[PDB]
Amino acid sequence: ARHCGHCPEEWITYSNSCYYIGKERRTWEESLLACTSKNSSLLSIDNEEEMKFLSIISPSSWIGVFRNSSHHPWVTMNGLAFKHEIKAELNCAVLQVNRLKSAQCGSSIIYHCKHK
Amino acid sequence: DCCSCQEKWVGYRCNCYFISSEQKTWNESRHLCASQKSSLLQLQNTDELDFMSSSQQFYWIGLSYSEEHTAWLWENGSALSQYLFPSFETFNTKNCIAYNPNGNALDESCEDKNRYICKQQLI
Repeated sequence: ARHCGHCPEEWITYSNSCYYIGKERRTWEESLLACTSKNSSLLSIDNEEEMKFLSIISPSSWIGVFRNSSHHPWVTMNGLAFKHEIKAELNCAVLQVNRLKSAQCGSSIIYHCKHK
Repeated sequence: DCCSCQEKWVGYRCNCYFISSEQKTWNESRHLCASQKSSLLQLQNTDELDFMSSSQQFYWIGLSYSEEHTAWLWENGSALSQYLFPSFETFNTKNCIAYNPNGNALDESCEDKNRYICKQQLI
């Protein structure tokens, strides 16, 4: 029962970042706090190519991107403007099969975590 | 070391995995993995691809029939456990095995094109 030291015991390495494919559905804020508790951050998306890879491994996940309301711009948890386009009362982002979807923040949805 | 795994292979339980997007024949898959200095997936148990358990894709794995041993074997020569795939009784011995990280194996014409998974051990 051995593992790559850089990541924890049940996580995966991919491109200089660890991943937890979560398998428990949670609210957006519940996912965020869930990941931070595990000493990392809710799924962030860097490239379009990461996205395609992540779409092989799991169909749906919250990503760390949000709005206060219908129109202020989409914001990351690093405090930046989210430069990838994302598709009523939907103020939190979710990655669902190689697309960025708007979703109601109170929906229970699968969440992944990712390391810098 | 355990933290090998090219760039863009996935590392898990001190193994490295390559999950294809490209679809190839069972033999072509076998050689591509061999060209990457790895083997077509040998499954030691289903939890091995837990990280990918949501997939609804079938992937060629490294299991083929041996007329000599009257049994299905991995590419390294080690035997299949009976409990791993319970339908194995009914696998057609001229076919190759495709596998869904779900837990479901299907025997299929080896000349069918499928995605494939390569795996490197590390010890």
